[PDB]
Amino acid sequence: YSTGSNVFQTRAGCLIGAEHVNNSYECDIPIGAGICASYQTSQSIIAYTMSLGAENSVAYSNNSIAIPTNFTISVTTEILP
Amino acid sequence: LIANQFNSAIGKIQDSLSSTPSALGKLQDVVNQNAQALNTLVKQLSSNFGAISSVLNDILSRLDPPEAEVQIDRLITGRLQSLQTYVTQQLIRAAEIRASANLAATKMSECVLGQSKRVDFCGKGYHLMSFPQSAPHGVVFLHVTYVPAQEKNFTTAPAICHDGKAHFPREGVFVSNGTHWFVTQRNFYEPQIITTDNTFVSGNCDVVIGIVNNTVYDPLQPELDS
Amino acid sequence: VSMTKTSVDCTMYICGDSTECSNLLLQYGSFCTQLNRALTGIAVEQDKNTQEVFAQVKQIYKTPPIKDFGGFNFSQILPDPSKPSKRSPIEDLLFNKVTKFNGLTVLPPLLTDEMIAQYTSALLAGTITSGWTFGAGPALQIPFPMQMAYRFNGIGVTQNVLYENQKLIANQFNSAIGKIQDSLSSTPSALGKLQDVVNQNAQALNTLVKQLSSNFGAISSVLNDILSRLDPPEAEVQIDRLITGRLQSLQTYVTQQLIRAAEIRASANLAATKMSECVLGQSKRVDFCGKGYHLMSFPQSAPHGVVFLHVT
Ligand SMILES: *[C@@H]1O[C@H](CO)[C@@H](O[C@@H]2O[C@H](CO)[C@@H](O)[C@H](O)[C@H]2NC(C)=O)[C@H](O)[C@H]1NC(C)=O
Ligand SMILES: *[C@@H]1O[C@H](CO)[C@@H](O)[C@H](O)[C@H]1NC(C)=O
Ligand SMILES: *[C@@H]1O[C@H](CO)[C@@H](O)[C@H](O)[C@H]1NC(C)=O
Ligand SMILES: *[C@@H]1O[C@H](CO)[C@@H](O)[C@H](O)[C@H]1NC(C)=O
Ligand SMILES: *[C@@H]1O[C@H](CO)[C@@H](O)[C@H](O)[C@H]1NC(C)=O
Ligand SMILES: *[C@@H]1O[C@H](CO)[C@@H](O)[C@H](O)[C@H]1NC(C)=O
Ligand SMILES: *[C@@H]1O[C@H](CO)[C@@H](O)[C@H](O)[C@H]1NC(C)=O
Repeated sequence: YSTGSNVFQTRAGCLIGAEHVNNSYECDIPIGAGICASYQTSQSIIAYTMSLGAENSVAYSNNSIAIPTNFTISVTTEILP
Repeated sequence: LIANQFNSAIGKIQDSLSSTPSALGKLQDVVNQNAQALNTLVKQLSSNFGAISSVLNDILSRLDPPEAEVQIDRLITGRLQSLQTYVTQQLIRAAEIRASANLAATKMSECVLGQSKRVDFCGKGYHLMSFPQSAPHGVVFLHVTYVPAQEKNFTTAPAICHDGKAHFPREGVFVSNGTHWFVTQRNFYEPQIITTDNTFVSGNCDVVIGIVNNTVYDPLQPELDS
Repeated sequence: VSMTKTSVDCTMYICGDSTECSNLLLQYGSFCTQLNRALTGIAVEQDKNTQEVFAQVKQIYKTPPIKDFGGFNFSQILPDPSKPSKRSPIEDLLFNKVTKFNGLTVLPPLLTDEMIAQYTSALLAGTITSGWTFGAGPALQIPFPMQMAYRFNGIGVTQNVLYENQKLIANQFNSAIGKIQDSLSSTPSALGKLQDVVNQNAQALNTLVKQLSSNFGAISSVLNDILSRLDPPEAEVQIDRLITGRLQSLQTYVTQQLIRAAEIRASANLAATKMSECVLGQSKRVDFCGKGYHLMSFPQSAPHGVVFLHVT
């Protein structure tokens, strides 16, 4: 794809065919240098800075503790050659 | 309830393995890497490497042995280099797989054959069990782990000042629901009345920062009174 | 944790803009394709190493606006808003201490130094506020003196000791952090491992570039002079000799890179294990995390690596 269709410049290199969005999303296709691409919504390929996760501040207070009341017995699968 | 959670967890393992095609990506990648290595080694026979032909039978049939020897030597250099590259790549891959097999043996010994306190070694959470499951050229572990789920805020105090002597939780946490103070397990909210049995006294109320005033029930007193 | 993410264009390295050398290379088989595959595997492995070491946390945590941690001072390890890049003072000195286009490319890392510092800050905030609970479930708030009392309980010292020595312990922790600060500031070989990795990769690359300039038994090292001086018949054999030399040199580079990447992956797995068992929990393994009975650990992102401040 030559130039002239959603040309976007990132630190990885020239990116053609994806639109640069200002929002932050989980990384889907690792373009590089912190930029990921994904197929989102009509439909087009988007490029964005990856979102490391929901920025939640723990309500720390020198006086308060949080003890869980219920648990879950979760089974995790781990594959090893 | 724990039995139902465990059974549903196992069923979800089966469903997730069934539906997801990339569940066994590690083993499939190992097999694919080996297949690609063998395929490259086999396809290396088709390369001339600078000789007149890639098949040495045709070289011997066509040219006289004196001048054919240099072409056969070129073919030998090329194929020997290809074999050397394949063997070196296989040695490095065997080092990777031996590291992974030592890790798998360690996981077997420490999680199937016991309970491991190493964090995130066997499952995300407080590890409970682990079940090996044989897989083609590999092993699959079903790490049964304990994960807390429903948490609620509480007011905590490092010590309870009673009779001027600080009381500390023997094996628990001091928490309050605003009005009353309780000593509680660390990982599961179970409030008990503060008592000399679950608290060990050591020190004075002035030293501790954040100590709070409260009364520690003494089991002995009712027997004396009655 | 990770080594420089480099890729080498085999066809461009062995032969420049010339097409005759490319034709002579195509008859060597799939050597260049295999070398490119190996180098790309190494690059993706470096990205996986950094991911596995740092993205141990599910959600980016954040410290409270006011740092009232019972006297424990984390200013040297927590990010400072003043400087443009939110790196801690210790992270700043770690980054300060550590200090080619013949088909040679250096692919940028997938995780920018800024988001690596963001993972490090999230791990620090979770460790400070929630203790080790943020690695085994939902992050669970707890006052830091209480968390360090639990760590004392872990090492076999009853929590009496800390609450009765909170001021002295806080001063000792702050002074230890400050002395770590100054010892990193002064000693030149403090960050020897990361600098050794960087220097080794740079020396390998420079060796490859110099090997571009070797005769390898040919008439001359430069390609165009070989092409001009000789007719196509003898040019073919001279180019074949030069191709064998350059291919052997690049294969040596790729093999050494594979071995070095295996070593770096072993170190990155060790770093991931240290993060999991010492930042996300308190480990009873002896001498695994610091000389002494382990209390905590603080990750600090360093160029192409990680630094642990094992509080013992
Ligand atoms: C702890 O969690 C379990 C589920 O993880 C709860 O059990 C469920 O309770 C709901 C009530 O709305 C029922 O509809 C479900 O059938 C129950 N079982 C399961 C497997 O979901 C349990 O009540 C919780 N305990 C506490 C004290 O909150
Ligand atoms: C994204 O943010 C930058 C900086 O504020 C701004 O210049 C740009 O217009 C924004 N793009 C969109 C699509 O809003
Ligand atoms: C605890 O309190 C904080 C602020 O008061 C709040 O953000 C948090 O959600 C509370 N925790 C729970 C479990 O409600
Ligand atoms: C706290 O728990 C006690 C249990 O003994 C109960 O009597 C009291 O009403 C509770 N108070 C609040 C504010 O939840
Ligand atoms: C918590 O900090 C507040 C801030 O002023 C202070 O008033 C209070 O005494 C502190 N409590 C503990 C237990 O440290
Ligand atoms: C706790 O009670 C004692 C008397 O029993 C009193 O001297 C002290 O001031 C009280 N502490 C607080 C924090 O009110
Ligand atoms: C923590 O240390 C820094 C310098 O190391 C100092 O500026 C700051 O005031 C200290 N914090 C407290 C609460 O004393």
